Amino acid sequence: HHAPPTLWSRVTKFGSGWGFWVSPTVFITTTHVVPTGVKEFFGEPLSSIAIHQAGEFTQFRFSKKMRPDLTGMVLEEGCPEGTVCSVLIKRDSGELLPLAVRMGAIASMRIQGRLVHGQSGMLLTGANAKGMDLGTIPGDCGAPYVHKRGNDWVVCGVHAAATKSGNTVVCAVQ
Ligand SMILES: *[C@@H](O)[C@H](C[C@@H]1CCNC1=O)NC(=O)[C@H](CC1CCCCC1)NS(=O)(=O)CCCCCCCC
Repeated sequence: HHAPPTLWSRVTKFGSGWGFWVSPTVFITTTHVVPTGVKEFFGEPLSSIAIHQAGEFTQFRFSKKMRPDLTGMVLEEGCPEGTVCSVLIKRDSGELLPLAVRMGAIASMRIQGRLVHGQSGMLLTGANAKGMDLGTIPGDCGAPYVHKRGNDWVVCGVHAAATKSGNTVVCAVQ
């Protein structure tokens, strides 16, 4: 494999997209994917969830141990610029599509009206990454950006946007 099955099992369907289990109690995702006007998430009422949203990055910390099968991993404050990361794309249809990305700079961006604390990067999957097979598409938001700090995997962002060209992607960062 590229990424272990345990890392993929952290990628969970959520709203119009996906999120990522950092630990048994920390779930991260992309803000525009998150349900609104709900009294609960994953069965838990809001009073049992520390909810924090800042410019397309959303963190939940549950009081209940939600995924105790998991150990905690590091959430970095952004990806290391210039390094190659992996976007762990799951699809509706069951495919696992880990897309390699070389990460650009962390910058602030207004995007379709919303203020994004984001980080661009360039896919390494083809000359263009237009379309379904080599790039990110609607429904993919929330997928984690990961890389290995030595012998351990870390996560540094959640997927938020891509150009129509397809080569440039943006993740939301802390
Ligand atoms: C996930 O919801 C979706 C994923 C995109 C769609 C097309 N290919 C993808 O990977 N994201 C969007 O549709 C995104 C949503 C906005 C909502 C407000 C906050 C920012 C994201 N819109 S978009 O189509 O990706 C807009 C183009 C992005 C340009 C990026 C410029 C980089 C410098």
